[PDB]
Amino acid sequence: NSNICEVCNKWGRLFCCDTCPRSFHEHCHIPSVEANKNPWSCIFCRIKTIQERCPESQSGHQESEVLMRQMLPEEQLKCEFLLLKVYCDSKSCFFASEPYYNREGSQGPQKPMWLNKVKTSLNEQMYTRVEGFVQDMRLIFHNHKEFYREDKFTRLGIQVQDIFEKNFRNIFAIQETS
Ligand SMILES: [Zn+2]
Ligand SMILES: [Zn+2]
Ligand SMILES: [Zn+2]
Repeated sequence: NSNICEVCNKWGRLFCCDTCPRSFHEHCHIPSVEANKNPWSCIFCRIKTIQERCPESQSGHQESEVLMRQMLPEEQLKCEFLLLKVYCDSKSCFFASEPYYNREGSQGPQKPMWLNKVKTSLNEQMYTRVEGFVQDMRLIFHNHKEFYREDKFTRLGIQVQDIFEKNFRNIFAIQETS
C-alpha cells in the first residue's frame, strides 16, 4: 500500500484498501472509512466494479438525462467519488469550509455553498436526484466568480470548476463533443 493519503497527500493514521494500493485518512475517504469490513475496498475500487459489471455504462450519455437520475445507490456512489476527486486537488482548500464575504465593492452571494456542506448533504441523503448535487457543486464556483469580480483570485474558481467538470464527464460517461 501507499504510505500517504490518496486525497491530501499527507501521512498519518491511514486505512489501506484491500483491493488496490491506495490509502486514506478516515475523513478524507468519502464515505468516511467504514469501522469493520475485512476485506475493505475503497471508492476507486467500488467505482471500477460498477464499470466492470456493466461495460455499456461507459457508452456516452446526455448531461440532461444524467442530471434527472434518482439518487439510487450507484448514483450516490458516483457523486461521492466526484466530490472526492475535487478534494484531491490541493486548491479545494479554498472552497472546503464556510466562506465569509466582506470586500469593498462586492456583495456576498444569496446562497453560500461549500464542499463540506455538500459532503454533509450527501452523507445525510438530502439529494434525491443527481441534479441536486451538481447544482450545489456548480454554485460553489459561480458564487466565487461573482464575488471576486476582476481580482485575479477569481481564477481559482475557474481552476477547481474545471477539475469538477472533467471528472463529471468521466465518471458519468458524458458523450464526447467538440
Ligand atoms: Zn488525507
Ligand atoms: Zn482500492
Ligand atoms: Zn450491463
